[PDB]
Amino acid sequence: LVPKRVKHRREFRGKMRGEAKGGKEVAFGEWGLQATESHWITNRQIEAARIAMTRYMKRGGKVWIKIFPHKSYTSKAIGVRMGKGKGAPEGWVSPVKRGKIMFEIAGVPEEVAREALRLASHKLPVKTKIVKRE
Amino acid sequence: AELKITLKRSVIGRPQNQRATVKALGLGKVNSTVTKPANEAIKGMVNTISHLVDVEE
Amino acid sequence: SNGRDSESKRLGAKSADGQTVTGGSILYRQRGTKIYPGVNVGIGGDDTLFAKVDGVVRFERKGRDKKQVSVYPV
Amino acid sequence: MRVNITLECTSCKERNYLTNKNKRNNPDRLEKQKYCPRERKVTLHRET
RNA sequence: GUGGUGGCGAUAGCGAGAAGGAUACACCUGUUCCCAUGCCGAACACAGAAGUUAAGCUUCUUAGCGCCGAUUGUAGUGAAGGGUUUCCCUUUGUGAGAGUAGGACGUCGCCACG
RNA sequence: GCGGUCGCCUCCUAAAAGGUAACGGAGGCGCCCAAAGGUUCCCUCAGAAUGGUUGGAAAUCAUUCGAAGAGUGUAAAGGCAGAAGGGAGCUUGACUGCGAGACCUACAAGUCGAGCAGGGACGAAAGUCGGGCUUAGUGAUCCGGUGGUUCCGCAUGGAAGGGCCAUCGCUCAACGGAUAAAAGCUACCCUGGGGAUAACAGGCUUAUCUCCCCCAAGAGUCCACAUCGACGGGGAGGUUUGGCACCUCGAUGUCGGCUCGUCGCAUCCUGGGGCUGUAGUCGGUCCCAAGGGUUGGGCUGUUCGCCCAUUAAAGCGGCACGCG
RNA sequence: UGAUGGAGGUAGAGCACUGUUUGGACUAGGGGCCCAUCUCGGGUUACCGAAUUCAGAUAAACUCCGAAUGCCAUUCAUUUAUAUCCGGGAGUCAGACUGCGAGUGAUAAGAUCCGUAGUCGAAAGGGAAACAGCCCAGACCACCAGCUAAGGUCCCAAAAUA
Ligand SMILES: [K+]
Ligand SMILES: [K+]
Ligand SMILES: [K+]
Ligand SMILES: [K+]
Ligand SMILES: [K+]
Ligand SMILES: [K+]
Ligand SMILES: [K+]
Ligand SMILES: [K+]
Ligand SMILES: [K+]
Ligand SMILES: [K+]
Ligand SMILES: [K+]
Ligand SMILES: [K+]
Ligand SMILES: [K+]
Ligand SMILES: [K+]
Ligand SMILES: [K+]
Ligand SMILES: [K+]
Ligand SMILES: [K+]
Ligand SMILES: [K+]
Ligand SMILES: [K+]
Ligand SMILES: [K+]
Ligand SMILES: [K+]
Ligand SMILES: [K+]
Ligand SMILES: [Mg+2]
Ligand SMILES: [Mg+2]
Ligand SMILES: [Mg+2]
Ligand SMILES: [Mg+2]
Ligand SMILES: [Mg+2]
Ligand SMILES: [Mg+2]
Ligand SMILES: [Mg+2]
Ligand SMILES: [Mg+2]
Ligand SMILES: [Mg+2]
Ligand SMILES: [Mg+2]
Ligand SMILES: [Mg+2]
Ligand SMILES: [Mg+2]
Ligand SMILES: [Mg+2]
Ligand SMILES: [Mg+2]
Ligand SMILES: [Mg+2]
Ligand SMILES: [Mg+2]
Ligand SMILES: [Mg+2]
Ligand SMILES: [Mg+2]
Ligand SMILES: [Mg+2]
Ligand SMILES: [Mg+2]
Ligand SMILES: [Mg+2]
Ligand SMILES: [Mg+2]
Ligand SMILES: [Mg+2]
Ligand SMILES: [Mg+2]
Ligand SMILES: [Mg+2]
Ligand SMILES: [Mg+2]
Ligand SMILES: [Mg+2]
Ligand SMILES: [Mg+2]
Ligand SMILES: [Zn+2]
Repeated sequence: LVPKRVKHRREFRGKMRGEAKGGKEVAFGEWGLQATESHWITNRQIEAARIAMTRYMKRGGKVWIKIFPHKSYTSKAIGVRMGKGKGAPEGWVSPVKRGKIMFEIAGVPEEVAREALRLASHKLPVKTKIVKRE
Repeated sequence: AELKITLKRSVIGRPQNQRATVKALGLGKVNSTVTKPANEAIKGMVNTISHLVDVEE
Repeated sequence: SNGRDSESKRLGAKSADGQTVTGGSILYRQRGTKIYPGVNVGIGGDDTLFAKVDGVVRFERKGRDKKQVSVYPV
Repeated sequence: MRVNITLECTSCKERNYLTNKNKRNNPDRLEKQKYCPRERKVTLHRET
């Protein structure tokens, strides 16, 4: 996952404080994975979690990725001193704040869903918990 | 009516506005006491430095 | 390459509401008409709002979503 | 090509005004009715 | 009642529907006249009063949209403190946005004809 | 050092006044316009649908829908549909002498300005006009050129030459401009300073690096976990490649070797043990264990590495990459 | 310090604009298959699918909104005692750390660069074992007097084996 276009190549790291503004409830799926901490999440982590969840589900049911890695983070190569401008964009992240429902799943029985979400959570860096649609 | 304000906490390390408020009330050394009218302005000053003083009637 | 920036133009209000000012005092510096010239107030060549006469400054709203400066002599 | 120029008063030959014109757009000498402070009245000023 | 003309944040609006022209206002009849169209008397200008409320306009119904919007709670936050201190928590004061109860199909003047 | 930058304008950083840095993130300027200025009058956009010769997605035309989603010379922000956008007529206020008072400000400068007078443009009048929707489009002084001038004129009259006013000559762009005029080598070097500032070692940090793990898609005939384990996740260590510049520049000697060792254990051998895809002999993996031992040469300054020949084994690291 | 009035778009939040973005509905349209080819019209992939719409996110350089604070001001109020202006004499232009808000960095550094408050600098004393910058607190002096702050009370070691 990578945005097709960006208004600005380089972006602030930002700060993550408090609960997520929105997306704290399950919208489409029957079950969801809620972040209990705040952390950056990379497109790689999102993709790894998504693949794990789908593989276990056996292409049964539907999977929604609520988060998207809009933000870009840069880096400086080894052996490069401080200064001389910002680094080149290295990767893409989604700042996820606690309470966000990162993934949703439907069309699968409850026990399969719980195991699938468990695998996805182990791939992600944040501590998580399973949430049922209300 | 009246307020007896006594400075129970040192002003060292405090914001300039709080130091100025204590001075405006007219308190000097620690445990220095003063008597003032219970006006809205005076009670406002006391509230500004409420953590540094004790107020009696 | 970045690293350029123009000098700040010290825009904004130069007189407070309810303040007495002399004729010709600058009330508000701006780009475009963020606030409009009201009574006894002129707008300079570069959108600066100034008092045409002595009086007290008053910022009001011009209708629903626009502002206005007036100078009222006493 | 835009160039600075001087408008001289025809009546008194006084170089009262400075301005600029685009030569290509205005090949001919510019002429304006401008106030001549020396004569204190409007006169024809021609570029020189 | 209508026509001019203003004040007030659209609570004056928009949408939909209904009624009226007695006067008034309009459409409306014309281009000889002043005047006019980068062509057109469509418009602007002028002259004039056969017809019509059809439209505009006026009055009225409507909460569909737009607009206004209390209280409660919450986010943030000044001040004073704490913790396991990229953050989080407590006391105190302040307190949104959102979402709602609701409000509202205007009101305050002056003139002229009735 | 190389590269980049140097003045000016706009935005974000900037923490709801103003201001506010970084070799922070984005862009622009060194002009253009005789109308793209002034004024009087007049007008309202972009797109979409429907219909329509050439004509096509899209040329021009018509109706409706359309509040700005257009335009505003030129970057961006702010602003403008009572227009600052668009069109027409007339014009030259893109005026002269100023200017109460303000903003900005170390100075020099910079910005705004009602209003007074002179003489005008437009308009019936009100009234507007000292350029352009606003904010860049610029350069001190010295020196010199051109024009004007009721100023001065070394005994006097002239003159020569100055003054004053107006204006021209700057990529003085290192843009408050050293001079009218200027590039290099030094390991033959020297002096005054600095740990304000680099190279060695120390310190902080741990991205990287080494090691240890979590999840388990898989490989393993079957069988995730004997063994290996993708996509991902989390740590420890302070031996690597690095970052910072805190001690040392009135001196902390730098590789390798030799002599002497000592310590850590993430154990190379030996000892104990579990699991095994352990028949036995061999092993693999993991657990405990630092008592002792852990090589002699060829090549290269070498460390490292390759090779020869051995050994139970030929461990990995720290100690100023121990030890001048 | 209070009361009152203001200017401003941050925190937060929001999607009304602009970017980024998820899923669903529908679909212009585009894809190859065959019939028909003058390539003319289909009928197709739950083929790819703009626009619209529904639902859901996201933003330093987005805003329909919008604080707390701070700021400007008042012939205002209470308390306080400084503010200007003129002149003589300076020194300073290496700052450090801590807390809070940002950037750079890797949301590393006792890193770097700003904003804001404090301390050190130029501050002795008590606490943090020792420990400029943290916590409490500002030494004119004498005392073999007393009350407290931070921090403490079993022994070193003053005070609860409360
Ligand atoms: K996790
Ligand atoms: K007519
Ligand atoms: K009608
Ligand atoms: K209404
Ligand atoms: K014109
Ligand atoms: K220079
Ligand atoms: K040499
Ligand atoms: K060393
Ligand atoms: K580490
Ligand atoms: K471990
Ligand atoms: K098995
Ligand atoms: K040295
Ligand atoms: K074994
Ligand atoms: K051993
Ligand atoms: K050798
Ligand atoms: K050798
Ligand atoms: K050793
Ligand atoms: K030696
Ligand atoms: K939006
Ligand atoms: K913002
Ligand atoms: K002085
Ligand atoms: K600080
Ligand atoms: Mg600026
Ligand atoms: Mg101008
Ligand atoms: Mg509300
Ligand atoms: Mg500001
Ligand atoms: Mg501020
Ligand atoms: Mg224009
Ligand atoms: Mg003579
Ligand atoms: Mg002589
Ligand atoms: Mg310079
Ligand atoms: Mg030689
Ligand atoms: Mg020397
Ligand atoms: Mg020295
Ligand atoms: Mg140093
Ligand atoms: Mg040392
Ligand atoms: Mg430093
Ligand atoms: Mg010495
Ligand atoms: Mg061990
Ligand atoms: Mg030999
Ligand atoms: Mg050594
Ligand atoms: Mg030695
Ligand atoms: Mg925010
Ligand atoms: Mg530092
Ligand atoms: Mg010093
Ligand atoms: Mg001390
Ligand atoms: Mg000392
Ligand atoms: Mg006691
Ligand atoms: Mg004791
Ligand atoms: Mg006890
Ligand atoms: Zn003349």
